[PDB]
Amino acid sequence: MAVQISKKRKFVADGIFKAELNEFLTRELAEDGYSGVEVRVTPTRTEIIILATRTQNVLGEKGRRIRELTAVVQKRFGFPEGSVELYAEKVATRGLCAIAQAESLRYKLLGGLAVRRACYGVLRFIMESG
Amino acid sequence: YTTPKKNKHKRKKVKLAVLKYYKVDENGKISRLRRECPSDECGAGVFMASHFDRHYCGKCCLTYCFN
Amino acid sequence: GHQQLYWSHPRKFGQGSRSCRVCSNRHGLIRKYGLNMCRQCFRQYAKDIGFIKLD
Amino acid sequence: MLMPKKNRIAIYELLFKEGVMVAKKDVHMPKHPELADKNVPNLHVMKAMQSLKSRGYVKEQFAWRHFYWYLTNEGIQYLRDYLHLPPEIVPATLRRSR
Amino acid sequence: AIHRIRITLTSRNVKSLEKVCADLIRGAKEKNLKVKGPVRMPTKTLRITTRKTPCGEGSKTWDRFQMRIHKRLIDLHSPSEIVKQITSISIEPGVEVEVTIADA
RNA sequence: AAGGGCACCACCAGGAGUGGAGCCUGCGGCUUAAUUUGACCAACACGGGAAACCUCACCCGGCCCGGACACGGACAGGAUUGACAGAUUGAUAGCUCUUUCUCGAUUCCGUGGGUGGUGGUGCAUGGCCGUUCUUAGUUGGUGGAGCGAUUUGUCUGGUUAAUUCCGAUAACGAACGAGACUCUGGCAUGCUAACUAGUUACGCGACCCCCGAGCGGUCGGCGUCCCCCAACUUCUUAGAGGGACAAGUGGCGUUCAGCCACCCGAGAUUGAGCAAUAACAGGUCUGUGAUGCCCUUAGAUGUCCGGGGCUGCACGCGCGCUACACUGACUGGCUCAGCGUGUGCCUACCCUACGCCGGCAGGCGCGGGUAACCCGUUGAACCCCAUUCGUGAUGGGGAUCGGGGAUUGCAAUUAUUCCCCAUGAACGAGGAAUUCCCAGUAAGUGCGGGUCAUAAGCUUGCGUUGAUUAAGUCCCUGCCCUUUGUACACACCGCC
Ligand SMILES: [Mg+2]
Repeated sequence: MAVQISKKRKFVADGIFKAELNEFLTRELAEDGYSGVEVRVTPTRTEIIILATRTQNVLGEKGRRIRELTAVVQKRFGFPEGSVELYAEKVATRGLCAIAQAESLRYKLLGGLAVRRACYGVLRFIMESG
Repeated sequence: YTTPKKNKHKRKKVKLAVLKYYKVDENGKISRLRRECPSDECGAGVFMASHFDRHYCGKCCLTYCFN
Repeated sequence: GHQQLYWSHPRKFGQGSRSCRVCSNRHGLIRKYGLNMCRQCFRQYAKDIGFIKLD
Repeated sequence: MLMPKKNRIAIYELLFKEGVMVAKKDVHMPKHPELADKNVPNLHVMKAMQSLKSRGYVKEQFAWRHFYWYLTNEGIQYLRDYLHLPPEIVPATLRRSR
Repeated sequence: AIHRIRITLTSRNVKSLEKVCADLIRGAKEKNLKVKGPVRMPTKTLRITTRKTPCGEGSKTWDRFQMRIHKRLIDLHSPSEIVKQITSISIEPGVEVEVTIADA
């Protein structure tokens, strides 16, 4: 109806929401092995799946970190209470996620490994992962 | 820079001593030497000022002059 | 200053009313389809939103 | 910051009701979208949050134009002693029904 | 009872849109619902043309971003009430549903 | 220097032009308190940069702290914060001054230390982007040659848009790029479907003919998914598919790779996107809560508010718009599109039918549309058909300039824009130079989107009308490969 926004604006808003959530999750969970986000939107309730490598680190003490993230997303995007749920999924064959290898190499460089050795280690690991 | 005006003065408060602006008589008679702001937000705790030509409420900002 | 003139200037329109939803920039905005996002920020998040280059 | 006691108390009690705080970066918003009944603006909200962050009671994350403060345990104790809450009530993020 | 239901399915990729049309039509046909033919509203092309450069220096090369929105819709017919007959949607992410009674 | 090949960012033959006039706009200069700044093929309608305020970074002034936190002072006998009145101010900034009220631990002062900055540095950087370069080029492994930098592979030749392929071969086997790929356009009376698309047919109508037709002619008039109360998908929409391969024929060619022509066919080269190794002290720190260092940080280079500037003009240049007219202008009639937008998280501002008022811009009521549903069957321009003009600076051109009326906005002056009546300036096809272009192309011609409270001479797209010349060359400008010479390697803008 007139209250509902047009199809074009609705799809652009969905894309904007995806991008904003992706940026927020990237900034918050970069050191936790975050790789990407997928959302299957249903009118009854929405679910947000976080693709991560260190999913046990993503899920805090008794799920405290995921509870905080869910509450933050709920407040920021104005979802009705209880209508948004966040789950975490471990990425299979993490060596093939080009994003995850980027933070791995960043971790090595921040630790202080020589750049040639770190890059060669990451390259060898990627090829070993296949 | 060399701005033509001198550095603007900043107001410092007078740092007045105890308020005590209401007196009792003959070993205690409740009496005000000031004025009361009659608004419902000023209340009875506050007191109007005693300027030379008007009275001013601290909260209600009401002014009563004599003409 | 105090409450009377700090934000007293009307900002109902013009470039001062509109800023990028990402970088808080006032130039190169894209208000088509209600994006409200900077020229370069759109190039950054186009594939994330769902905008692709077909031709 | 010159915020009054009531505004500070409301800001802290929202963090204790739930251990998160989302705030749009806008010092010219007349009211925070939540707790608008107390009539305190986003400027005071974000300044109280930066005081908490500098004192180590909250973790600050900043996406595009929003802050996403997460309450810590060091902040749990501080809010407990500041709000005089008994050592039995915890935020929903800290404990959900369990 | 008698009710009329129109289901509008709108998405960005024709593969998922066609799959979510086909399975709905198949289920309704199996339940012998009278299915009005799958009609295809003309596709919407959201086109944005910006400058590739971020600084305005260069040979003025323009970037052309497209967004294709595809819209199909179905009409369900039965002498019996239809919501109790079909309650699930059996969709996949990327598509949006819109159920509407003919009163509106 | 030679040999071979290639390109409308080269030429040829041509078209339209630009350079000449006016004007819009962007650079330099001059002026200025400031006229913010970057950039000099690959800068100059570029920074999506159409700036009244904001923007804003510049200039003249004035406020605020939005200086976390730690420590030390001060303090409920008061740390400190606001304030009506008068003076003051551009200001109804309690900014400051007189006056006292008022809040109460939130602050204030000092020392460290934050934080912010469209502040410096793009010659510190990331990312992005442009360019070398859209040319066809680039690289390992093992083997061969060389003491080695290196070389072969990566080639005599033919062919190709292409180190594309055929072949020769101390190379063999590969990898990238090219190609392949994705989107778009052209064809499917074949399939699937369609009240948010229609076409036929039928029934009601309305008008003409009526001599006499009558299954006559027109209807964007109403109906037959207002569910029993028609069918169909040609037109429209969009999916699955098919379809074109140098496949068939003739000739040329080692008869190889391929080339030319022809038939059938909608189509025998449709346009784009993407795009290698290596690099540039190319551009951006004025896109970013990308960023190192440096500067500033309370009389601020933070931020806010008021005003001005970014437009300012002896002049030079670039992109364009309008023209110089009769293949035209004016007046009227008739007649045809396709892209695509449309009511706002913040955020206030949508597209508009219809009726009335006004000459116009507009105004006033009623709707419809979050959209194949309403604007809208987008009654567009050019073009077409009639009228007047008559080779003149003329009814060409509309610059400049006066007066009046509206609309947007808080505000229109240095005219925001629009309307009306007056003024009709240069300009009679433009030197040297120089740009772009090969088929639905150039060009004429309008319409959308972006910017947008107000807006296009810009740009990005769309349609409409629609050609001349050419199917070549290395002459100029360059590019690729081979050989060659070199005292160059910051690589000929070299060196000396
Ligand atoms: Mg005339």
